[PDB]
Amino acid sequence: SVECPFCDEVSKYEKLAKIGQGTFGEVFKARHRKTGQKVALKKVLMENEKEGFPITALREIKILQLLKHENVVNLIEICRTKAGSIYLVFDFCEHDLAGLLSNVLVKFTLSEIKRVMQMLLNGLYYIHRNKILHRDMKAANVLITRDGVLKLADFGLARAFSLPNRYTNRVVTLWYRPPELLLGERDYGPPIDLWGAGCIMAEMWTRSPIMQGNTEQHQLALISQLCGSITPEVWPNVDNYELYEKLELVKGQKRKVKDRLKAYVRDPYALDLIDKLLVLDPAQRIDSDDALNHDFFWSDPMPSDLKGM
Amino acid sequence: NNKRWYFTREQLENSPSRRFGVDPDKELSYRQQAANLLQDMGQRLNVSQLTINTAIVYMHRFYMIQSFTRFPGNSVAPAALFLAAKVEGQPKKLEHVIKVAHTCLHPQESLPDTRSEAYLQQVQDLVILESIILQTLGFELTIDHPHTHVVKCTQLVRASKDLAQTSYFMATNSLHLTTFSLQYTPPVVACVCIHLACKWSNWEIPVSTDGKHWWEYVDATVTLELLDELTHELLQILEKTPNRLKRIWNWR
Ligand SMILES: C/N=c1\[nH]c(C)c(-c2nc(Nc3ccc(C)c(S(=O)(=O)N4CCOCC4)c3)ncc2C#N)s1
Repeated sequence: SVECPFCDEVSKYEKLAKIGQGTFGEVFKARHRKTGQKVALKKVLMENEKEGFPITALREIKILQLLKHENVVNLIEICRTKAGSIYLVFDFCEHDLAGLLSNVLVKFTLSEIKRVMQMLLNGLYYIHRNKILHRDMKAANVLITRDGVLKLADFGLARAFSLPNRYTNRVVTLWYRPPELLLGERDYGPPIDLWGAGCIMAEMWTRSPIMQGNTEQHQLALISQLCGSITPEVWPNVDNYELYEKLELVKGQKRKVKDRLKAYVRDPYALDLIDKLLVLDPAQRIDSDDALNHDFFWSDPMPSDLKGM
Repeated sequence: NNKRWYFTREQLENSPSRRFGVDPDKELSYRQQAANLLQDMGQRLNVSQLTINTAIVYMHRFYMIQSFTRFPGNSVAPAALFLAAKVEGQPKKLEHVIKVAHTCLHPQESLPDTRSEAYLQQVQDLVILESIILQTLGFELTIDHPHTHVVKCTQLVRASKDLAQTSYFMATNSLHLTTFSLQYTPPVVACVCIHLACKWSNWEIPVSTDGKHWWEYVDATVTLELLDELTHELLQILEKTPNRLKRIWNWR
């Protein structure tokens, strides 16, 4: 038997419930056997791994180890099994935004919605400042603790960035995917996460993902029916993407972002911020710093703490 | 902790390997050998010196917890290198690492039928070892790269290309040849290498107009007393290593 000071067996935790049941697999709620501290366990899945320990898991681990912030989920430790398996252990979070949002009983005030967006944008500012792209922004990856602290979660698709970049294009859930990626961009940055923040913000009122495409073309169509259509006038140099014409985008469409959401949102500032997040040209899209500074977070009712969930 | 992978001299004497009857002298050898093997494999696998350095640190640390009597360097090195290449974003295929390791360790011998049971076993062995390395390091694989610190120091002292090239040489050699990485932070090691490279090239760093020495602009802790003790230790082991010094020797 081999010595192992720095990697505890996961049996120190007691499995309570297979919370995830996800195609992503598998997240368990668990309880520290001595202190009762609740945690989330994720097994590293080694089903098709012919190259030893998954390079993908190394990357995620590297990133969770680097990111330490109130609004980012906290990796406590990595656990083994004693066979053989490996588990990422996280501080447990009671809620997730996708769940809260689809729950008809649950209700947000304008003040709390402000707070949620504030924490989310603050998390983004932090991860980007640390040269990380999240690449999987969606309501289901945004958690909230029993005490109303929002945490960005799921860094399994995240990746460091720098400084012509050749990053993987097929990132981000279809419904949350920004125009750039759909038009074949590989030299993208933080603005992709912000587009996602936009879709989520809008979702805080519509209670449902605003643009539910079925294929990339359907998605790109939906985006055009909301943000106007992708034009070198609107988006300088958009033409130089190969798929720009080679993908028959629409032509009459005009910006309806504020009109179509006008109903749900009401508050002028909220609508203005969402409009500045769902901007077509990634380079004209508002960043987390400016977003945090937007009058939405600095007018009444000022942002408030989270309650009744 | 932060101090988790830093050891006092007393702690290095009481290593897992000493506990199994291995002389301090023998152990330093076992390390130097592993680092040679890493350097050799890494060069043939065409990986960066940064990746090799990472693998050497992994090795150094692995052996503060495990003993050379139970895990031989020739088994660990290839696993460490495999892992470091994945972590540093230069992944090399498991089959390829195995093949290169095989030629290094057994230059005359013949590669086994990749269909064989003997070969399937060694694939499986390397994967097992990578996993034991991962757990031994408690999954902490982000290494502070010391070359970065050296470049910075040689800028502060307006070193010639030559001085800097020699400082980098001192740096790479310290990892292969000493346990400095287990005892001193990367920035302090960098100062030591620059100190010695100056001494060797007979360059003198001007005392600031403030009467303040350069290394002070690099690490608060660092003192001339410490630097002389360390550069001396490093020089003596360089002197022991055949042909190493020849590479930086002014032959003209
Ligand atoms: C990428 N998926 C995750 N991995 C981990 C460790 C998650 C997590 N979850 C909680 N609590 C919590 C509570 C309720 C739910 C529903 C969920 S859920 O992620 O499984 N969910 C969302 C997606 O659709 C199905 C339900 C999680 N706490 C901490 C972490 C972490 N890290 S999520």
